[PDB]
Parts: sequence; structure tokens; C-alpha cells
Amino acid sequence: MQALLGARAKESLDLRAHLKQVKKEDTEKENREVGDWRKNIDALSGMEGRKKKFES
Amino acid sequence: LMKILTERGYSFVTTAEREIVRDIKEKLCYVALDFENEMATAASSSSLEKSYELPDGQVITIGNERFRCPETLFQPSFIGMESAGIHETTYNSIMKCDIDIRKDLYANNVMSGGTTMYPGIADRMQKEITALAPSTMKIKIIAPPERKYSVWIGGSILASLSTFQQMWITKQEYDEAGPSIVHRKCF
Repeated sequence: MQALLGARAKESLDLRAHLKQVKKEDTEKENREVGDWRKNIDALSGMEGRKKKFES
Repeated sequence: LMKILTERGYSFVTTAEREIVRDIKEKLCYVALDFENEMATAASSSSLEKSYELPDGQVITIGNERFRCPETLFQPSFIGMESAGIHETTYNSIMKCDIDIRKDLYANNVMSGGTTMYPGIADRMQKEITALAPSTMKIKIIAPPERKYSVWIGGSILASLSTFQQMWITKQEYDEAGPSIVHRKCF
């Protein structure tokens, strides 16, 4: 009386935690696309002089 | 300016006189960022007048005429033109462009040509557009010392760009097509 419902619970937890597991696999093996970037700036710090080109 | 200087007792009607008024304007006039308040005192006191030496030893001073002249840029009705001014036309050129363009044109209002050298014009034009423009948007004027000379300078830049060397009509294509070629090769 104690073994059958145990086995059924094992199967159900297996299927659910296993879909959870296969998707969490994709989450963990690649966590790079969920990252970000520094996005630096040059900002042209030279407001003391101008440029050589004809347009400037 | 010549008509309002006539009102003040300085009548300029011949060519020499006209060329002189243009020179006076260039050295004495300014836009004013508040026409009515500037006029309220310019028309009441000599403290807002500026002198000019005429070529014959005579002198002239200019009072509210000093700013009423450039004011026509904001009020074209002064010379009989059916227009609200250069800031409304500037505003409409920004406004009539696509909605994703408008923000970039508000922030890049470029003054060019001459008359851009009237003191205060670069600032009044930013004020006049800001007053018409939506909030949030940045309104900004570009007004380098290369003003009035900007078209020539642009010509120098353009004529010498590598990206422009294919835009020239040669004197081959010209004779085969005639001068109407300019409408196909230039603009």
C-alpha cells in the first residue's frame, strides 16, 4: 500500500522537475545573452581647441 | 531701416546713401530678445542709442530703429509680407518632418547666411522655437563665427570632398547636353 503511490509520485515529480531541468539547463549553460555591455563614451573632452578639417 | 531713419530726419534715397545705410545697419543693429520692452526704453531715451560716422563728417544715431530693422525677421508684416517670421518657418520645417526626425532637427537648428551677425539673433531664435516646441525636446542653435561665410565654406568643403568628385559636370557632357544638364547632374 506504500510502494505504488510512491512510484507514481516519483514519476510525476520526474516529469515536472525534468521539464524544469531541461529548461534550466539552457538557462545555465548560456547566461551570456542575458548579460549587458559597458557602452563606453569618448565625449570629446577637448573644449579648448578645434579640428584641422575644412568642415571644422 | 531706410524708411524709419527717414522718419527720424535722416533721409537716404540715392545709391551712395543706400550703401551707407547697409553699413550702418551691419555695425549698429541688434535683434532684442524682447522687442516691446527694448522699444519702451529705446524710444524714451538716448541711453539706448548708438552713433555712426557718416563719410561726410555728419553723424547719425539710431534708437528703436536699431532693433526694429531686424525685428522684421520676427515680424515680416513690417515690410508688407504675409508671414509670422523666420521662427515660425523654422518651426514648421521641423514640425512637418516625420515624427522620428523632429527631435533631431529641434536640437540642430542651424543659423546660416548673413544677418546672423545681428547681436542676440542666435539666442532669440532658440527662445522663439522653444516657446512653440513641445516640452521634453531639446531645442538648440548652432551659430559659429563661420556665419554669413558658411555657404562659401560649405562650397570649399564640398568641392574638395572625395565623395563629391563624381558630382562634377565635365566640359564634355556639357556640350553634348547643353546647360540644361545642370538639372540632371547637379540638383
